Order: sequence, then structure tokens, then C-alpha cells
Amino acid sequence: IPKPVSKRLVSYYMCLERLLDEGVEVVSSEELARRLDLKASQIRKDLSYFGEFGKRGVGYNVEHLYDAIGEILGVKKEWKLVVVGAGNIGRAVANYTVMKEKGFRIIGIFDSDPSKIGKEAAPGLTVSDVSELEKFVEEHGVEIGVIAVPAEHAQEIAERLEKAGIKGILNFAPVKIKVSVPVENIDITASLRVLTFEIVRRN
Amino acid sequence: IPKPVSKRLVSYYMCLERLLDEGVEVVSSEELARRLDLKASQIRKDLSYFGEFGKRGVGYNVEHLYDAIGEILGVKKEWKLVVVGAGNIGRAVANYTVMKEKGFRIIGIFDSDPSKIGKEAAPGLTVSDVSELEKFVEEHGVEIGVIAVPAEHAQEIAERLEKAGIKGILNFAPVKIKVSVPVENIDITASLRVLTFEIVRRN
DNA sequence: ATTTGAGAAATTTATCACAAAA
DNA sequence: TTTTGTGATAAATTTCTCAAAT
Ligand SMILES: NC(=O)c1ccc[n+]([C@@H]2O[C@H](COP(=O)([O-])OP(=O)(O)OC[C@H]3O[C@@H](n4cnc5c(N)ncnc54)[C@H](O)[C@@H]3O)[C@@H](O)[C@H]2O)c1
Ligand SMILES: NC(=O)c1ccc[n+]([C@@H]2O[C@H](COP(=O)([O-])OP(=O)(O)OC[C@H]3O[C@@H](n4cnc5c(N)ncnc54)[C@H](O)[C@@H]3O)[C@@H](O)[C@H]2O)c1
Repeated sequence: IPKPVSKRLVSYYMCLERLLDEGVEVVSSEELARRLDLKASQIRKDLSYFGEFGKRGVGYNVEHLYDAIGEILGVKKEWKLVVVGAGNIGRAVANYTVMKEKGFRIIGIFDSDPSKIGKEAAPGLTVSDVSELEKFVEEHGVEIGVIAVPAEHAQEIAERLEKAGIKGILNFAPVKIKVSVPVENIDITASLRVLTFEIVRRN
Repeated sequence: IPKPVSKRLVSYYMCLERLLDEGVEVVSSEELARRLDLKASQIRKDLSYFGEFGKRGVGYNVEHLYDAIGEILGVKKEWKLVVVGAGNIGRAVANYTVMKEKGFRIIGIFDSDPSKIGKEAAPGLTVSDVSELEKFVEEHGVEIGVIAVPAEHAQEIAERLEKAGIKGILNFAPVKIKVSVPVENIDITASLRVLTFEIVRRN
């Protein structure tokens, strides 16, 4: 499966949830492409990699395709997350997941600063000492670790998660993590610098 | 300019700053590829698009190439940013830029909630009423707007920024913004769902 | 002795076109 | 009356060679 497909699959997934909220039961690839700003052929091709969910001369059943993509994306289950780093980013993600997301459940947040190791970072979430990270991940079968520590300590924390059996890592620190589990990176500063690149190109 | 180049250029830029902090004056493309986990040929190709910064049989002057990429990225200037939305994401980005970044200066943050209007979101940064957004952007020549409002209000905020002369937008809301200025998106939930995709694929 | 950079090839991704179903 | 889905084309991206500098 081509690399850019997974990203577009997530976009189709959110769009289908919107159509369900609107009451739409059937949608064509051209109607989907019209509101995502993509070519209908690309949408049909990407879905081709995983199966035949369409009805020739009719379209796609919104609920069936939504459920199908959800199964492919692994979203049909609840994912247990831990946040390492109770700073700006760590608390922002903790307060959001507990509130807005129902498929991702943050059950722990960790820090190394004695001032924060006792404070509450989100509703029903008390900051734990990072010394307990491995024990917590193994005991509660945590599956996703979000790294929100400075770059100088991201790799070390990444290896502890992988050692404790983490299945994947969401990395916010501006460094390339080296581990055997999947890693998605969110580099805010890199995005700004990609933005300035495009800005000066237009000028 | 191929699409993936700008992203890798930002990666070379951070790596070169690290080499400067280490005292390295000259570096080969193979040494750069060694610390970025890329092929040396790719690094040389990407640099080819913008000029000839290397010394045949020698390598690249670290400081000269750093300055060259910095000029291409548009980082040799100070960029004025405003944050719309003083929530979790908005406050996290405000406190970081004011503290950690020297090339991006957040000079304003805006919200529509009377409870937060007037409050301080970061050192020396007081939340302003979003009704003043356009006026602020025009007067102070703000160049980059960071959108940290719920998805239902992202497009409307994007159009006000573009109307006030904003040059680019960093978008955190899970929706595709439609404007004539460049837009870089950071979709945290989409990243998690791309991560779950990779997790269930491997296993 | 090395190491960059300019074609050329190889690889990957997007787009098209149309028969096949409903 | 139409729209999905498969092959094939087309386009974009990555990788490879190696002459030319040093
Ligand atoms: N906040 C932003 O907008 C932003 C922007 C760009 C990049 N980043 C990057 O995201 C990451 C976190 O950003 P932030 O704003 O939250 O910084 P922050 O200083 O507010 O929070 C970092 C937290 O990590 C803790 N920490 C440090 N070492 C630790 C360790 N071994 N174990 C456990 N905890 C540890 C610290 O106690 C601190 O609380 C950083 O790598 C940063 O470079 C953030
Ligand atoms: N916090 C996360 O980790 C996370 C994760 C996924 C997605 N997001 C998305 O990022 C965006 C912001 O996230 P958040 O956690 O900070 O939400 P938040 O509730 O913590 O803060 C959002 C702020 O936007 C303000 N607002 C609403 N409408 C406004 C308007 N017209 N003008 C000005 N201000 C307005 C609100 O007063 C609020 O303070 C959202 O779109 C969210 O879906 C965030």
C-alpha cells in the first residue's frame, strides 16, 4: 500500500462521520471528492487497495464504508495511551483526549519534576513519577505512548516505552526517534519552517 | 521543487545547527546522511535544486550551508505570529514560542470567551478579544496566524486572517481550510489514527 | 584520494479510461 | 440511468553513475 494512502484514509474516515451526522446513507466518490478537494479516481483507487465496498452505478453505503475504514484503521477498539511529559504539550493532549476523544483513553501521565509529580494534569489524571513508567505500561497493557519531553530525553524515553511493550509512539520532540515500533512525529517548529518556505516562495 | 524537499530541507537545517554547536566546520553528505538516516544521494539531489553549495572532493562548509538553507527557508528574519484560540493548544504554543523560539515572536493571542479575555496566556501576553483580530493583524503587520479554535470556526477565522493580510496559517483544527495563502496543517487525531493503522498492519 | 553534482535510470504515486455490473 | 473498479498510461519521486573537480 502506497505511503500517502493511510493519511487520506483518515480523511475519508472523518468525512464519513460527518455525512452520518447529516443523515446521508449513500455517497458517490464524486460527492466525497467534492468536499475533500480530491479527485474521485484517487478516492476509488485508495479504497481499491483494501476491498470492493462500492455498488456499481450506485455508490458507497456511508455506514458500511465508515465501519470498513474504521476496521482498517484499527479504530474499532479503545486504545490505552500514556503521556510522558506534563508540560505545555503533554497537558494539552491529556485534557483533550479525556474530553473530546472516546477511542483513545489516556490512563496515565508522567513527569520527572518533583513540583508536578503530585499535581493533577487533567480530570481524574494525577501526574505520576516517570520512574514508574515501565511498570505502569506493563501492568495496564498501555499501547500508545505520547512523548512530550525535550529533545535531549526523547530517545531515552522512547526506548523505555518499547522495552515495556509499547506498540506505537506519538512523538512531539524535534528529533528522529530510533525504535522498532511505529512512530508518528508531530514537529511544530518544522511545520512553521515549512510554512515560511512556502511564504517566501510566493513573494 | 518536489513536495517532499521542503520537509527534508528543514531536517538538514536543524542537523546543521547541531553540527555548529559541536564545532564541526566541514561535513560530507555521507556524514549528514549518517545522522539523519537518509541516503547521501538524496541529500545532494535536494540541495541541487537551489544551488551548488559543496566543495568537490571536500564536502560542505557547515556554516555556509546553514546560512544558505536558512535563506531558502526564510528563517533569516523575525516572523510575527498571532494565536487564535487560548485553549490547550493555543496556550501551549504561546508559552513555547515566547520561551524557546527566537525567530518566531508571538505578539498577540485572541479568544471569544469573556472568561478568558483579559487573562494572561503567556509571559507578557494578555488574551485579546477575537473581535480585534483583523485590526491587530493590519496594524502590527502580523504575518503568520495559528488557528487553535474548534473545527466549526476554523474556516471563518482563516478568512478573517486572509482578509487582514496574513501571509500564512498554521492550522490545528481537524478541517481542511480553504484560503489563497499557504497553509500547513497539524492534525493530532489524524496522526494517532495513522499510528493505529501502522500498529494493526505490522501485527 | 575523495566527494560533489549533473544526467540517466529505476521506482513510486496519480490520473485516466472504460468495461462491468447494480 | 450511473458509478465502481481494474489495467494501463502518465507523472512525480527516489536512486544510481560517474565525470569533474579538488
Ligand atoms: N509547546 C510547543 O508549542 C512546542 C513547539 C515546538 C516543539 N515542541 C517540542 O515538544 C516537546 C514538549 O514541548 P513542551 O512545550 O510541552 O515543553 P515543556 O517544558 O512545557 O514540558 C516538557 C516536560 O517534560 C518533563 N521532562 C523532562 N525530562 C523528562 C524525563 N526524562 N522524563 C519525564 N519527563 C521529563 C519536564 O519536567 C517538562 O514538564 C519538546 O520537545 C518541544 O521541543 C513544543
Ligand atoms: N488539545 C489537543 O490535543 C487536540 C487534539 C486533537 C485536535 N485538536 C484540535 O485543535 C483545536 C484546539 O484544540 P484545544 O484543545 O486547544 O481546544 P480548547 O477548547 O482547549 O480551546 C479552544 C479555544 O478556542 C476558543 N474559540 C472558540 N471559537 C472561537 C472563535 N470564533 N474565535 C476565537 N476563539 C474561539 C474558545 O474560547 C477556546 O478557548 C481544535 O480544533 C481541536 O479539535 C486538539
